[PDB]
Amino acid sequence: DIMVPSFVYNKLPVIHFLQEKRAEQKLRRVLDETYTEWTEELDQAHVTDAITRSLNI
Amino acid sequence: ISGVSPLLYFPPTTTSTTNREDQINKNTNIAIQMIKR
Repeated sequence: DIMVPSFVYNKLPVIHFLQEKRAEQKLRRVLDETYTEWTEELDQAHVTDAITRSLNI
Repeated sequence: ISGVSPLLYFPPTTTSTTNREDQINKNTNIAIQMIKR
Protein backbone atom coordinates (compact mmCIF):
# COMPACT_ATOMS: atom_id res chain seq x y z
CA ASP A 1 0.00 0.00 0.00
CA ILE A 2 2.80 2.47 0.83
CA MET A 3 6.36 1.46 -0.03
CA VAL A 4 6.21 -0.15 -3.48
CA PRO A 5 3.85 2.59 -4.77
CA SER A 6 6.24 5.29 -3.58
CA PHE A 7 9.21 3.67 -5.28
CA VAL A 8 7.27 3.16 -8.52
CA TYR A 9 6.35 6.84 -8.39
CA ASN A 10 10.02 7.71 -7.90
CA LYS A 11 10.93 5.51 -10.87
CA LEU A 12 8.42 6.98 -13.32
CA PRO A 13 10.32 10.13 -14.45
CA VAL A 14 13.65 8.50 -15.29
CA ILE A 15 11.96 5.69 -17.22
CA HIS A 16 9.84 8.19 -19.14
CA PHE A 17 12.91 10.23 -20.08
CA LEU A 18 14.90 7.17 -21.14
CA GLN A 19 12.03 5.87 -23.27
CA GLU A 20 11.66 9.26 -24.95
CA LYS A 21 15.37 9.22 -25.74
CA ARG A 22 15.05 5.68 -27.09
CA ALA A 23 12.20 6.72 -29.39
CA GLU A 24 14.22 9.69 -30.64
CA GLN A 25 17.13 7.31 -31.25
CA LYS A 26 14.88 5.04 -33.32
CA LEU A 27 13.69 8.01 -35.39
CA ARG A 28 17.26 9.21 -35.90
CA ARG A 29 18.35 5.76 -37.07
CA VAL A 30 15.38 5.65 -39.44
CA LEU A 31 16.39 8.99 -40.95
CA ASP A 32 20.09 8.11 -41.17
CA GLU A 33 19.44 5.03 -43.33
CA THR A 34 17.77 7.06 -46.10
CA TYR A 35 19.96 7.60 -49.16
CA THR A 36 18.93 8.68 -52.65
CA GLU A 37 19.98 5.98 -55.10
CA TRP A 38 21.41 7.13 -58.44
CA THR A 39 21.47 4.43 -61.10
CA GLU A 40 23.64 4.49 -64.22
CA GLU A 41 22.11 3.43 -67.54
CA LEU A 42 23.83 2.62 -70.82
CA ASP A 43 24.43 5.80 -72.79
CA GLN A 44 22.35 5.84 -75.96
CA ALA A 45 25.34 7.18 -77.92
CA HIS A 46 26.80 3.67 -78.02
CA VAL A 47 23.43 2.38 -79.22
CA THR A 48 23.45 4.96 -82.00
CA ASP A 49 27.01 3.99 -82.92
CA ALA A 50 26.01 0.32 -83.06
CA ILE A 51 23.05 1.27 -85.25
CA THR A 52 25.50 2.95 -87.62
CA ARG A 53 27.60 -0.22 -87.73
CA SER A 54 24.47 -2.17 -88.66
CA LEU A 55 23.77 0.47 -91.32
CA ASN A 56 27.30 -0.32 -92.59
CA ILE A 57 28.01 3.41 -92.88
CA ILE B 1 43.04 15.51 -106.78
CA SER B 2 46.10 15.21 -109.06
CA GLY B 3 44.36 13.20 -111.75
CA VAL B 4 41.22 12.90 -113.86
CA SER B 5 38.88 10.48 -112.13
CA PRO B 6 37.96 7.26 -113.96
CA LEU B 7 34.26 7.91 -113.28
CA LEU B 8 31.95 10.55 -111.86
CA TYR B 9 30.21 10.52 -108.48
CA PHE B 10 26.45 10.70 -108.01
CA PRO B 11 24.22 10.88 -104.93
CA PRO B 12 24.11 7.24 -103.78
CA THR B 13 20.32 7.03 -103.53
CA THR B 14 20.16 3.78 -105.51
CA THR B 15 18.49 1.90 -102.63
CA SER B 16 15.81 4.55 -102.22
CA THR B 17 13.12 2.06 -101.09
CA THR B 18 13.72 2.67 -97.38
CA ASN B 19 10.60 2.91 -95.24
CA ARG B 20 10.18 5.11 -92.18
CA GLU B 21 8.22 2.53 -90.19
CA ASP B 22 10.97 0.05 -91.13
CA GLN B 23 14.00 2.21 -90.30
CA ILE B 24 12.69 3.18 -86.86
CA ASN B 25 11.66 -0.41 -86.17
CA LYS B 26 15.14 -1.71 -86.98
CA ASN B 27 16.63 0.82 -84.58
CA THR B 28 14.00 -0.16 -82.01
CA ASN B 29 14.94 -3.84 -81.92
CA ILE B 30 18.66 -3.04 -81.82
CA ALA B 31 17.99 -1.02 -78.68
CA ILE B 32 15.81 -3.60 -76.92
CA GLN B 33 18.47 -6.27 -77.45
CA MET B 34 21.10 -3.97 -75.94
CA ILE B 35 18.86 -2.79 -73.09
CA LYS B 36 18.32 -6.42 -72.12
CA ARG B 37 21.98 -7.40 -72.49
